[PDB]
Amino acid sequence: SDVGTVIQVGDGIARAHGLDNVMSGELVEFANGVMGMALNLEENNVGIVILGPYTGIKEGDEVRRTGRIMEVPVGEELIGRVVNALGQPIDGKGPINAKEFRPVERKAPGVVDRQPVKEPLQTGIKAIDAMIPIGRGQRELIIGDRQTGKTAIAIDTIINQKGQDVICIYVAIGQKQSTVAQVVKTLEEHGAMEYTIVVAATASDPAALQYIAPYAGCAMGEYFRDKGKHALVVYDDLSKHAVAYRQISLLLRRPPGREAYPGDVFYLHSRLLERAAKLSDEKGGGSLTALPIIETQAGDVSAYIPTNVISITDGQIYLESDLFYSGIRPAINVGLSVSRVGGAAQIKAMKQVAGKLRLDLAQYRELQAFAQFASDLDEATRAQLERGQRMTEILKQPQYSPMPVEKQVVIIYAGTNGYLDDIPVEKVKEFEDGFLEYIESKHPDILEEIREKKALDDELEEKLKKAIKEFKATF
Amino acid sequence: SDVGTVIQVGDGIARAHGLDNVMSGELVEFANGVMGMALNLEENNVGIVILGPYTGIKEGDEVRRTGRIMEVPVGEELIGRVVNALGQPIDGKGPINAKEFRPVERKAPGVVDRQPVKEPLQTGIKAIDAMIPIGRGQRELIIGDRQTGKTAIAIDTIINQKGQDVICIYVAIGQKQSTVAQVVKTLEEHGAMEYTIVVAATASDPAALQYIAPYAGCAMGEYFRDKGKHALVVYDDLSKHAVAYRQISLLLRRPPGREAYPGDVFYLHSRLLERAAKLSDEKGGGSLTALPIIETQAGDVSAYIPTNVISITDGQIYLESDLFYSGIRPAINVGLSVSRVGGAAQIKAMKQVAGKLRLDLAQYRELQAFAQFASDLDEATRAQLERGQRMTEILKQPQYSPMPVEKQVVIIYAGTNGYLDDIPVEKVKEFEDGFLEYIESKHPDILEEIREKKALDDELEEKLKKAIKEFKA
Amino acid sequence: TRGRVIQVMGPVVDVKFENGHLPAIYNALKIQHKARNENEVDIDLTLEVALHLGDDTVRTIAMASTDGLIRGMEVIDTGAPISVPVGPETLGRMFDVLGEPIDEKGPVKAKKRWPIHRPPPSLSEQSTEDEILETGIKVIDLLAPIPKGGKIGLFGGAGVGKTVLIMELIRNIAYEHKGFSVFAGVGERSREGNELWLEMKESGVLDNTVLVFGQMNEPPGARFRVALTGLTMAEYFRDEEGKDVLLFIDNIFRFAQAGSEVSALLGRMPSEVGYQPTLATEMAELQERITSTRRGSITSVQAIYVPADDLTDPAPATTFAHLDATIVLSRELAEKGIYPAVDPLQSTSRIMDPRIVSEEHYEVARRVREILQRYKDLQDIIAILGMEELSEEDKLIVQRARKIQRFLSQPFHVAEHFTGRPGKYVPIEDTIRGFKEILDGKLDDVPEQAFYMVGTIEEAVEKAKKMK
Ligand SMILES: Nc1ncnc2c1ncn2[C@@H]1O[C@H](COP(=O)(O)OP(=O)(O)OP(=O)(O)O)[C@@H](O)[C@H]1O
Ligand SMILES: Nc1ncnc2c1ncn2[C@@H]1O[C@H](COP(=O)(O)OP(=O)(O)O)[C@@H](O)[C@H]1O
Ligand SMILES: [Mg+2]
Ligand SMILES: [Mg+2]
Repeated sequence: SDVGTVIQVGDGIARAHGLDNVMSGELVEFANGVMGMALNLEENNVGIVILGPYTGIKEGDEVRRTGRIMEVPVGEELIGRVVNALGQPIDGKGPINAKEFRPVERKAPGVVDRQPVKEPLQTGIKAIDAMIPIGRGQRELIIGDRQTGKTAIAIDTIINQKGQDVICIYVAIGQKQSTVAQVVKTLEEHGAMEYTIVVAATASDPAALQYIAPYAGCAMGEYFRDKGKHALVVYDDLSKHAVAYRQISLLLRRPPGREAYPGDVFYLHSRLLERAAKLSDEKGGGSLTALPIIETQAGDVSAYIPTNVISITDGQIYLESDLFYSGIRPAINVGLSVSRVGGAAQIKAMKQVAGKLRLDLAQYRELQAFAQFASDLDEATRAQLERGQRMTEILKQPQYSPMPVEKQVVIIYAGTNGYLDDIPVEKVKEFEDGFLEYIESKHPDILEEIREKKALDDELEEKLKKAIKEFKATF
Repeated sequence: SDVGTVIQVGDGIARAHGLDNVMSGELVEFANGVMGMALNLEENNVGIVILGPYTGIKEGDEVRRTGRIMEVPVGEELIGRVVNALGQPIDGKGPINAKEFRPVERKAPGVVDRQPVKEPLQTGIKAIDAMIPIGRGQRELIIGDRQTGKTAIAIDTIINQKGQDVICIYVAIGQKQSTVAQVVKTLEEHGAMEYTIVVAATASDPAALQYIAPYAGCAMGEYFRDKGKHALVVYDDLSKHAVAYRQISLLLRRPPGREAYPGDVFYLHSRLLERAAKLSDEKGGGSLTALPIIETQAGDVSAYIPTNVISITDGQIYLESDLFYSGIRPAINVGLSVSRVGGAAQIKAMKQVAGKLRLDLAQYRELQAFAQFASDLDEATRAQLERGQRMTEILKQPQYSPMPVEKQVVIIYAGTNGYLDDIPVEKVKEFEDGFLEYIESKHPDILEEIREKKALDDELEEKLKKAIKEFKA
Repeated sequence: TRGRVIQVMGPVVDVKFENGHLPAIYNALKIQHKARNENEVDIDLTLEVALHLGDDTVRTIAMASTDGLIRGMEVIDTGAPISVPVGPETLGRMFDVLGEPIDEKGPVKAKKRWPIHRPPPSLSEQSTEDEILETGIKVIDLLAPIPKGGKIGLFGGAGVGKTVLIMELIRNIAYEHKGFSVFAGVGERSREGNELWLEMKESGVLDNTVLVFGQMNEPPGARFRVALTGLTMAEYFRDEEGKDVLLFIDNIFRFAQAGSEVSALLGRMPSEVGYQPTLATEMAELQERITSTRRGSITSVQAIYVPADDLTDPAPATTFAHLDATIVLSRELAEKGIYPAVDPLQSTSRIMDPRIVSEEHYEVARRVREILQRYKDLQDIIAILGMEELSEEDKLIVQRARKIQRFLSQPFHVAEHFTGRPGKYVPIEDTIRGFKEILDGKLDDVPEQAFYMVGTIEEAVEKAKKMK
């Protein structure tokens, strides 16, 4: 009864006779030892998705029921290890003796099981932490053209979580084995592997594994949240996850819709991204943040899969391929990038200075595009055109260089209040390094007060302590 | 036997076994009392389209053939009332005591049964009656994007038929019950219900009723034509009628074509619109004119249903979303809109003045491509620009404000002969009303002569009588 | 009367019954099974009948996940459609698609249960009221006034501001009328839904409000029927209690997509862009019930997601026919920092007639739409030739259109986290007076930057003083 016989095999899909008592979504075992999911239950046959190399499967082979819904191992044992989408090890460091297993498909927490998000997840990047705040429980999308730094923002985030009790998961979907190895070595060089789990389904792995990968990584992150701990998850590219589902759906002969993707494609990503949440105090107060990544062809942010994920997340960080070749980093387009959780998750000292900056850096784009020349505009327009240039310089920041929140507050207070208006634009970057080293070397009382109080009480000391640096042979 | 039983039930479609002697298009009755049309005849089954609530029909239910074609009541008794696609009352004013019934599907009058259309159907709208004329047996299409003024032209046209022997039939297809009720109160407010019949298949009604609606409204218009009277029939949107047919055809499994529609869709609208005609004197001289409406998605006139109906009609009125927000309120594209019957439809007085307006506008359309610079354009080019701007202004008209044909003639005459040219562009609209009040209030003989003769030839007085107004106002 | 599961294909399940004991269309069926051994899983599931197929078989749509189902499982017929509680006991409660409570508050114990499928009001029960609902939002109150008892639709792509605009309307209208309120949240975010519930529970407004949710993560059966559960609860207050109510729906596009996902599995032929052949009929079954009658009134604010920013898509396209007011949100305005980002040239309402609004209101709105269209017709000429080549009239028209497009911007109370400003409410008199004063050129000597993010005209003038 719990045994069937294969009737047809193809490019990762099979059909079998028998398996009468099989249940929708159950794991099934082939005589070769490979496994598959029972998706469709018909009058006389079962449709199976194979989770490995199918070239060893033939018609007439005996298939068997496992008696279990698709599940993955979870626990403390996965920290500092590399595994595939099925949770099996690929680092060569031996077996995993995990004590608990969890289904990869689960409903998200309800409206009452949640609570508002208020504790800031610092990224270390001045444009994100000021203009596009992130908090524990939020879902922020990283979007831009190929070769623009999307993986660098995710890896810089998984490293700034050094002196915090946050557990990081990185899910590689459709990536090259060489890029997976470069990410793992970068994490070991910075020590992030002491608190990280890596899940991989590379470009050469079957599309069925590239489909299960984000769900398996989510189940591992939920374990920490369900026990009151904090976790973070990265999805290296949801654009490749969608292509893998389009392949499986077209091979099952489901009718296509927009851009040949299946009608089910919204439910695919929305069922995964709504499991990221901050739970209520009765549930334990735990959290799970998400950082999905997407790739735009020629900057077409308006495409189906990109706008579809933007409609699910709590904010967007858009990266420009045009600004990147103009010597600008992180190259975030503030005129399009925004967050729905923003302002509330950020600390009070930062709310007091960053509040009006995004809308100012949006109208700045219009003015520089509209102003035909520099000699015909009036004094009222010249004054606001210059401010945006200086703020744009302050927002520039190199790779592998996290800046702490207390230092970000002092420099943004200087720019948003006009202290940089006499300094030339080419000297603004020298000012930022010289000013931060001056305050840390002889006024640690400003940075220490912001670190303990999280708010600006009296600015009088900072105005005078700042003016002293200006009088003392500034740039 | 003549008894069939149901073997499948879906969204308004059912399939049955038996019914061996049923004929194509026949009405069939379900055991629940509801009715349906036998559209597809197969080797072993009949595809039935339901004319009511389908949720009460189940597999194994008995279905019987009626031996009757779909027919609707007709006569004078439908005037000033509101009915559904089957002619049943929905205004709440009691039963209808119509003495005759007519099938909704009948053949159009032949080539030898017709005569050329020579008399006007006044719309009261200066852009249509001067530049896009309608005769009393012509089919004219109203086409443009959503919220551009499509129903307003049809309703203003129905309101202008008060002092004329024309029965008006307004057919609402796929409209909200709330917009139907809002239009009916507007027709009563202006008194148009003293000669108007309203037929309505609401958006909530099954696709089969939204399919039958234009044919029923056409059958009611034909009764007046067959008795020597005149009738006008409006179809609020043929686009929703095509969508309703696409739904039934796809659910019945007929093979799709262009833009997912069935290949049969040209025959759907051509079998409808060719029934509007002016009969010969041996047949009684009666007439039926049609005003179908179509909605375009984002200005795409090249789409399937739009190009299909553009090829069937005798002329088209094009409405632009661009002109509408720019302050040209009726929003008609006069350089693109056309009627073949133009000239023959108009009266001798209107035609004469329409001609000069046509040349002035054509020249202005040629010049406006490069009108971007005007301080550099030659003074001669400016004469062409200035005249064209002023003729455009005369065409602007508020909703529910039909101008009588003698007044449209009197004002177009003034603009075309240069008498409105000297007036400033912004002041032209004010000057128009003041001049018309002056001509009617003192020396009304000009307006009386144009109504009787319909040919002008008396302009010396119109010129001298006009100079007395322009002397100080 | 019982039956058995024959097939399972994602959200769709086929069931076979006994001789002549077949359930009617829209009828609810129940699956209650306890695991007999360790290889099975416990299941509690509700199915809705969609169509009759022959061979005593019926095809159905599942309301929750079909994982764990096995061919041959026993199914029971409830004898009626999905039935939900109705009455005053439902006020201040949160509900699931099946009308079961989400909150930890206990059983509802209402006196009657109504079926989710009911016929709409007939033509003789309709109303023709022409009353202006003041919102305090400077762009809607001028260019697209909201009719009492009518439907207002918010159209926009991803992240343009639909939820921020709905929540500002909820705050401003529900404050002074004190009538019964309903919010459906068909595609509403669980995080936003939680933020809404907490504010309403602390402000006391929850005691007059019904909530139904039906989250993004749910299967299509729930995303398809949830809009009808909230509407069936709002209908009771109109029909049996005679009250005036507000019905909010954050997403009706999700209701359309849930029908699209279902259609292929039911065995139907697809239409344009892969949609179901029944799209216009299904939207009319929902929208014709949302009307005011001689018994009471339902006013509704709805948000419509526009996929890939294309308004020609079958779902947004089908919806425009049903609305009395239509607001379209533009990315070009949002990317430029102008919020709420409503497009002045595509937004309209039924009420914008000289017979329903004052001569001064009609004339100001006319002059605003015209100056913005003239400015839109010149951005090519200003790109090809220098601005010093445009005539004095066009030069002034550009400066006035520039001031007007940003004077249409306003800081909302529900947006203090994003705007960094307190939040403002503007009365109709100050909106009309404000635009008239700019159109008439009294404010030509004031910088464009002074008109951005100010509620009223007197504020713009002191904002100019705050800058020498
Ligand atoms: N000549 C006019 N002058 C002023 N306003 C007008 C004029 N014609 C129409 N309008 C206004 O235009 C709006 C839309 O008119 P109407 O409903 O007839 O357009 P429509 O294209 O048929 O719209 P829909 O596609 O929704 O049916 C209404 O507010 C109407 O009052
Ligand atoms: N009125 C507004 N004022 C300021 N910011 C706004 C406003 N409307 C939209 N935004 C910004 O844009 C986003 C709007 O989110 P939301 O309303 O949910 O978008 P949508 O529902 O259209 O997808 C938020 O991140 C918010 O910061
Ligand atoms: Mg209309
Ligand atoms: Mg939103």
